[PDB]
Amino acid sequence: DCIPECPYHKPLGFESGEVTPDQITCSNPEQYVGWYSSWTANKARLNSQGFGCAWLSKFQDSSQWLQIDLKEIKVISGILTQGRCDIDEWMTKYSVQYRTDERLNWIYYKDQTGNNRVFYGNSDRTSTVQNLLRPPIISRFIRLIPLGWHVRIAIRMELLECVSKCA
Amino acid sequence: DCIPECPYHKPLGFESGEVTPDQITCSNPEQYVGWYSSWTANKARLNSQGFGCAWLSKFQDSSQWLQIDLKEIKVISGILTQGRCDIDEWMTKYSVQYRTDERLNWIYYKDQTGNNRVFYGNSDRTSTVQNLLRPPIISRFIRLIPLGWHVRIAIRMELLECVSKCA
Amino acid sequence: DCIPECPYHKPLGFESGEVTPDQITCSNPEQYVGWYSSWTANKARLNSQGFGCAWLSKFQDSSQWLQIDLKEIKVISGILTQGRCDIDEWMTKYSVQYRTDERLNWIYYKDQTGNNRVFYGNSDRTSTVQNLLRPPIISRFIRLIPLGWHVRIAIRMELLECVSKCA
Amino acid sequence: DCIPECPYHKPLGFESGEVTPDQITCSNPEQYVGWYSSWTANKARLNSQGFGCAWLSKFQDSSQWLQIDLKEIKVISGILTQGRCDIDEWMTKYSVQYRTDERLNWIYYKDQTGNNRVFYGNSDRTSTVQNLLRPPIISRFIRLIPLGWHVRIAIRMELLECVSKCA
Amino acid sequence: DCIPECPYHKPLGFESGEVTPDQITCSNPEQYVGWYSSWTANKARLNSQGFGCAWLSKFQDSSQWLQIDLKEIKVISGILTQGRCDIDEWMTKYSVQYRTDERLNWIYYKDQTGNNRVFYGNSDRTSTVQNLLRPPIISRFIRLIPLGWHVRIAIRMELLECVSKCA
Amino acid sequence: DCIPECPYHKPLGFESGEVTPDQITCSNPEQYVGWYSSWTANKARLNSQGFGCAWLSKFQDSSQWLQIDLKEIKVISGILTQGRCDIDEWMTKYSVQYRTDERLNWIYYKDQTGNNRVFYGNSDRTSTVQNLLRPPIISRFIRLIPLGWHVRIAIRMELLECVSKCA
Amino acid sequence: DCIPECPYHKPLGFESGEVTPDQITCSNPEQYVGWYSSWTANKARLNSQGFGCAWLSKFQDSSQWLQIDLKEIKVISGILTQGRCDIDEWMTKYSVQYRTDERLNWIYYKDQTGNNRVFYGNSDRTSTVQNLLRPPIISRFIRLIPLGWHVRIAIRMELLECVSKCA
Amino acid sequence: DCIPECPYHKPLGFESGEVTPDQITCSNPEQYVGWYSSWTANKARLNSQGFGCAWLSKFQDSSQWLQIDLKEIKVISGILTQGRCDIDEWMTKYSVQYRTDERLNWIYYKDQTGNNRVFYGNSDRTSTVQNLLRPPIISRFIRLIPLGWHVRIAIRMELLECVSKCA
Repeated sequence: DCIPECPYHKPLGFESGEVTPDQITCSNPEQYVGWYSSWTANKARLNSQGFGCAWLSKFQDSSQWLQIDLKEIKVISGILTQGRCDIDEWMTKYSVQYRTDERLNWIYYKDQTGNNRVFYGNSDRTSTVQNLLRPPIISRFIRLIPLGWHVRIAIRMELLECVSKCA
Repeated sequence: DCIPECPYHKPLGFESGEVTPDQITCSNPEQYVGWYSSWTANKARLNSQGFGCAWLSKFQDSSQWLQIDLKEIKVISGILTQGRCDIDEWMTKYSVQYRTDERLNWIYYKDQTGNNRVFYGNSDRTSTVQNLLRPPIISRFIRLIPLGWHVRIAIRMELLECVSKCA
Repeated sequence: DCIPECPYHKPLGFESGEVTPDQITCSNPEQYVGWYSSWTANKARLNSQGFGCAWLSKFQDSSQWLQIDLKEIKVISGILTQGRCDIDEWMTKYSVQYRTDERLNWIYYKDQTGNNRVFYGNSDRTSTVQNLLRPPIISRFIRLIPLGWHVRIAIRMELLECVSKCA
Repeated sequence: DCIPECPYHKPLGFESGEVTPDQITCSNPEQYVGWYSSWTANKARLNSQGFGCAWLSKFQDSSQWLQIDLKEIKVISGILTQGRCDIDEWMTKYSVQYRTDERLNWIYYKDQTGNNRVFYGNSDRTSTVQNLLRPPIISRFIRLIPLGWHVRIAIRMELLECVSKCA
Repeated sequence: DCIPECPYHKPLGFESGEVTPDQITCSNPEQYVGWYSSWTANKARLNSQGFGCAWLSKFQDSSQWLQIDLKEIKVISGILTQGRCDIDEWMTKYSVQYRTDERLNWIYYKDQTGNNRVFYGNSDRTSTVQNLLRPPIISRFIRLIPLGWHVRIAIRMELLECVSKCA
Repeated sequence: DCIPECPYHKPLGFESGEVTPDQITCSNPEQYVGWYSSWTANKARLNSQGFGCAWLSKFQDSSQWLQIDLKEIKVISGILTQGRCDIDEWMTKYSVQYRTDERLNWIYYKDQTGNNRVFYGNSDRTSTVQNLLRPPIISRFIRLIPLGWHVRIAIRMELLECVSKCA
Repeated sequence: DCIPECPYHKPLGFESGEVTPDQITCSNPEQYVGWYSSWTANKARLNSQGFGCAWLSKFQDSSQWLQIDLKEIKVISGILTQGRCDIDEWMTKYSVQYRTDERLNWIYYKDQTGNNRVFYGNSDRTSTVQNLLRPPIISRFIRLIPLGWHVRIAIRMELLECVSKCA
Repeated sequence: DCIPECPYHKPLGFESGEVTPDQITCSNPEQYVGWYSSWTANKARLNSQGFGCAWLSKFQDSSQWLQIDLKEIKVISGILTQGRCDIDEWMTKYSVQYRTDERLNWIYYKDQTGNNRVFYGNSDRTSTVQNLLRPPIISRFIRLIPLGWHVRIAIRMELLECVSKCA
């Protein structure tokens, strides 16, 4: 008929681990300037912990990000972000970018007249902030840029989609 | 069409004893550290009594739990917990975990922004607390962890589902 | 479609005498400890009188009851109780139990969080108390236990069901 | 679909005389103890007069009645009662009984919790009291017992049913 | 579907003269005791005048009437009455009787509990009083009895029915 | 389905001149007593002017009229009347009569209890008064009688009908 | 189904120039008494300017007009009028006439009881006045007569229709 | 069925770069009077920057514009305008023109009685102003004329359409 709201969100699976580690791409491909390559992508997942929480970033001047390569255009309804657990990290902002097809260039998340919006980070560590995105995000390659940093950035995340599903 | 609310709950059968004793799995597989192996799983069922109420746990530091192995992904609408009858036990909290397929790892019950919730235990023994779970729980293997303890934990339980059924 | 409320109740037939006397089972199978075997089951029926009202019970410490063996799982919408006519008997309480299939064990009537309810008896003799049961009772073998006693228990009863029927 | 209310009542025909005289049965089969056998059944019909109104009853201690033998289970929606015209007769009460099939025994009219009701008679003679019966009466053999008497009982009556009919 | 209200009334035709004169039957078959046989039935029709208005009646002690023989069971929705034009005649009352089939006996118009009603006549001559009858009158032979008289009775009339008709 | 109200009126055509002059019949067939035979029927049409407005009438004591012979039973929803233009003429009243089939006799316009109504004429000349007739007039031969006169009567008119039409 | 309101208006095309110049007919066929034949019909179109705005009229005593010959009966929903641009011209009134078929005679725009209406002209030059016509105008040949003049009349116009169209 | 509002807007793609550079036509075909031919059309796109923002215009007296040649009649629901980034530029107004078919002449955007509207420019540079156009613009060749200038005009833009799309 037409997309609804929704009524319920479908987590993709970062806690369940439906997503493969190969689809969590970290900025700094050298991984020695904006990462230590430890903590791994598997730690950078919602409620994943016990040996490191999040991904790390050695240098970061809001030109570091975390990408989710879905390799299929999917409809994303929200972005869950959770703090680390090593030491405290204060609220940041997010720039939501997405690209479909893995072609052309990237475009920005829009929300009303003004046509953009940044979402709040994690105020105090080891807690999840639920940033639901009202319009449906048609994305194949997602880029979540954390803007601002308390020392460095280190988030854990899971995406919410929507499957009707109905029973 | 789509899952409703519901309008009526369907007990699985712990009082009726539809569930086999083989599907009530207790933590501590040694059963001599977090159990005495007496009281049995049949006693640990809603309104089952006359020779022991609940399951016992010798040691427990909120790392003991009771699991319901359904061996079929079912839709759970509530968790009934009832106190023991030997001696008093005060309110505890619950962590609701579930896993489908008997694969991957376990995930947590979510309820709104903040994405978690713990449910209240039994305030005074030999009484049932009705903890209905608003969203439908898609689970094959259920883990109910009791958090906190008045000496030890010992609950009796039955699950509520939903069958339409209609007449 | 789905069960309604109802809009009208269908008496099974205890006054009409649709029920056979063979389906009214009295506690105390010895019938010389919790009965005199006079008054008979036919007297223990709604508005049946003229030679004894109700069934009698010599001893009773709330472990005497009256069962209706339907021998078919039926949907019961209410329990009518009427006092005796020999001498006065004051209000009692009822425990409503039912079992389907004539298998497993018995289960209790539930009504909201707390999951049980007892119904009021007959305040003053020779008068009918209409205890309607809001959810539909799926029962094959009904056990109505009278709790409390003014000397002894002695009730007359008829069940209400629901047939749509429509014209 | 289902019985309605109604919207209009259908008189059976006592004024029209659709009913045969053979279907108006009077109590006292001797007809010399609770009747004089004059006034006849044809006089005991709504608005029938000119040579005697109603049926008479010599003795009556509320164990005299008038029955309508329909010889077909019909749906009765009301009972019209009209006073006599010989001499005044004051309000009485009615007990409404009915039996279907011409088998088993008789059952009582029910109206709410308490499960019975008596209807008002004719306050002052030669006037009709419209006692509509809210639930549909499934009856084959109707017994209207007049309770109380100003000297004796003597009513004229017609039944109301319901045919949709629609045009 | 079912008879409506209506929304519009259909005059039978007394003004149009659809009705034959042979269907307007006057009381007093001698026509020399309760009529002069002049004024004729054609004058006794709504808005018929110029040589006598109405039908006359020499003697009348409310046992004179005017009948409409439809010779087909029709659904009558109202009775129009109009005064004469010779000399004044004051308000009377009407008893509405009808009979179907031209068999059995006659029955009375009913309106609510009390089961009867009389309608108002013409207050001052040469004016029409619209007496609509709320329930549909199933009649083949209509008898309109005028009760009371200012010297004598003399009305002009037309019946209203209902044809949907719809366009 | 059924006639509506309407929502829009359809002029027959007196201004357009759809009506033939042969269908506008004037009273006084001698045309030398209640007419001068000049002004012609073509002048007696809504907004027809330039050489005489309306039809004239030499003598008239409210027994002169203008008829529209439709020669087909049509549904008339209103009567437009417009004043003349030679000299002033004050408000009159109208009696609306109609006859179908060109058989039987004529009948009167009815509007509520009282069953008649007269419509207002033209207060001041050369202006149109819109007299809409709420119920649908089933007419083949229309007679509009002007009652009262300021010297004489002289109206111009057009009829309104209703065609759904819908687009 | 039936004509709507509308929801959107469809300009015919005078600005777009869908209308051919051959369909804009000016009064004064001599074109030397009520026109100079310069300004041309192409200038007399909504927002047409740059070398003369409107059509001119040398003499005009409200017996000059502009006609739109559609040569197809179309449904007109509004009349747009725009002022000239040479020198100021003050508000005028309009008489809206139309004729279908190019047969019979012309008829007037009606709006409620009183059956006519004139529309406002352009208060100050070079500005458009939107005169929407509530009922649908069934016209083949449109005549817009400007009544009153500030020196002379000179309007620019475009018609609004309605096409559903829907997407 | 019919065009909706919408519920969501579909950007054509100037940020995504769906539009080819060949469809962004700039006024001044000499490109040395009202342009420097640097900044290019690719810079004159919503959120395109890093080496020049917008298109430039050397001379401009509100007779310079930017056109979008769609080469297909499309339904445009809004015009996004964004400021430059070199130096500040203050709010301007817009004239929205469009032409379909690439034939006839151009027509103006209308909004209510008065039939035109200009939209607000960018108050302060490097910010987007969302000018949604309430009626659907049927256009093949779009001309956005900026009226007024703070030194010169230089806007970046993207169009919004509407695809239902529905999921």
